[PDB]
Amino acid sequence: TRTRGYVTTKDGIKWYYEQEGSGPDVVLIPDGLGECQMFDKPMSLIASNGFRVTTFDMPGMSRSSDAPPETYQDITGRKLAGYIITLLDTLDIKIASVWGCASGASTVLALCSDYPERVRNGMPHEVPTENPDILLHIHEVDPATISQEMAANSRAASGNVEAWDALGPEVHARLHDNYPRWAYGYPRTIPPSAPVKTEDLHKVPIDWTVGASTPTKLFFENIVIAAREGINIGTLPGNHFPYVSHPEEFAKYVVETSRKYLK
Amino acid sequence: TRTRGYVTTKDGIKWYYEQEGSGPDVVLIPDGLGECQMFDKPMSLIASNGFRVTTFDMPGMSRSSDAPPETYQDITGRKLAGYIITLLDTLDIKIASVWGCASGASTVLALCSDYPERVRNGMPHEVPTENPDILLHIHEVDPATISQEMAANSRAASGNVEAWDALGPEVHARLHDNYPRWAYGYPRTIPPSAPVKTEDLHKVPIDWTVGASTPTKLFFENIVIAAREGINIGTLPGNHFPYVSHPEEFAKYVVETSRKYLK
Ligand SMILES: C[C@H]1CCCC(=O)CCC/C=C/c2cc(O)cc(O)c2C(=O)O1
Ligand SMILES: C[C@H]1CCCC(=O)CCC/C=C/c2cc(O)cc(O)c2C(=O)O1
Repeated sequence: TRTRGYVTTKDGIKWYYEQEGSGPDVVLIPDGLGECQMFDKPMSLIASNGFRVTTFDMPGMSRSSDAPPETYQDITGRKLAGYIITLLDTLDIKIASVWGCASGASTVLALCSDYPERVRNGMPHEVPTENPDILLHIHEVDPATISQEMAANSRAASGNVEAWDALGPEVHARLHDNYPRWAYGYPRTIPPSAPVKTEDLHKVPIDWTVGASTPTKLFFENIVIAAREGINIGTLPGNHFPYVSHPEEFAKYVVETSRKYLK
Repeated sequence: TRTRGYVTTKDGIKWYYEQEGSGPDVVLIPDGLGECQMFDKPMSLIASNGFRVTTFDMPGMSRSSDAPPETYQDITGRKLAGYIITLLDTLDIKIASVWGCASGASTVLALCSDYPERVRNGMPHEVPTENPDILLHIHEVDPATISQEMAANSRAASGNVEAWDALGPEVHARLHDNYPRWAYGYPRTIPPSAPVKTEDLHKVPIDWTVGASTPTKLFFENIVIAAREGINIGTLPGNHFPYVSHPEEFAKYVVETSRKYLK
């Protein structure tokens, strides 16, 4: 059944994490906002397809907020993979299908490249390689301003405002606090460290996606890199948060995608 | 400086065309709506950068609506390419830099494939290779419903609704009659006919664009095929009508792209 709890790791981080189901492992890493409650409904669905699903709030974010300051500053996919790895060890997850959007997509690839042996297959979605105009000075302003701004930016990029609002008051209060921390630690340093070099993308299976309704320019490069490299590239319904806006379809893609690599 | 007129070709089409400027030929093929008045400003800008610019209302559309039934039904890029060659011959245009969006883009590629001796360089924009669900039954309904649905869809996909509205009432009155005719003859046949096979794309230079704001899924495959084929691919500001939403940027792109293939 769904287990909800904490575990503190050797690196200082008090992770909030959730688990459900049984079978082969699926890890659901959050996008930059670090809020694993976005995964709630799809988590049940994947699990019920014969999977053990793991997810967690990200370091410094939400209920994982009791963490060391460096674990949410100067963030890269590789920094994040390091922490995920040491968390997976405590949970005895040896090999996993790994999903992530945004900076969490940065993390998928970082793991695919740096810890290939722990990735059965990586599912990155919208790897930041250039930030849009709206983020260029997001780290320069005040917390309240960022929370006001980033809540509308995320809300607009929800891909389904009904479902985005429907995440609820508890979640959006947590998100209100993550927004500022996210701006100070993620936007500048995530795109330039995107592991999309040739030598990152071929050590294990990768199925790349982009949001169906995301404006082409935002992750245009994602599609060209994947095509050039012969990496499976496609879309999913919605935009930046398919697991929230289109939970069923998202959970079907994870299931379908992971399915083809099981042996 | 600008000439406007008609020419009935041996295939029975009564073409409305416009020319302006002097020098190497640039041909601007409309999108599915077939309304060459959308090219008014860009056509002025391009021509004074030292080009003879030609455009036209597409067969059966707008001021070229006096055309035989076959010329606006079961439409493919290749059929459109065939009528346009026939028209180009009668205007003594031997070789041209050619732009086109949508089914215009289809025609650009079909021109690049089957009439390579006529193309200096190809500028396709948003080649339809599949349809969004919004068009899947558009050929099945009555005209007034199509005109109501398709005006909003094109307005929504305009890239800049102010300037779309600013095309004026006379332009939109012609579009009103173009919608059903486009729906009955284009959607079903254009995508399956897309000349995007390997042998279609390496006879003349191709510079491929997709609207910066356009939902990724709409022309996602365009970016894949171009990246796979080593064909230059980029974005333009806006969506489906970059010549309407951003005249100056559009004309700069066309001018500079084509200049680079003069000799
Ligand atoms: C906060 C989240 C939703 C933010 C939604 C949003 O504003 C869309 C812009 C896309 C950029 C996302 C992004 C970019 C980065 O450089 C680093 C990131 O961690 C993210 C990212 O996680 O986006
Ligand atoms: C009418 C125009 C703008 C129509 C506005 C619009 O519906 C945007 C959707 C993109 C699809 C365009 C399209 C698809 C086809 O199969 C054939 C076409 O001729 C077009 C196309 O020309 O769309």
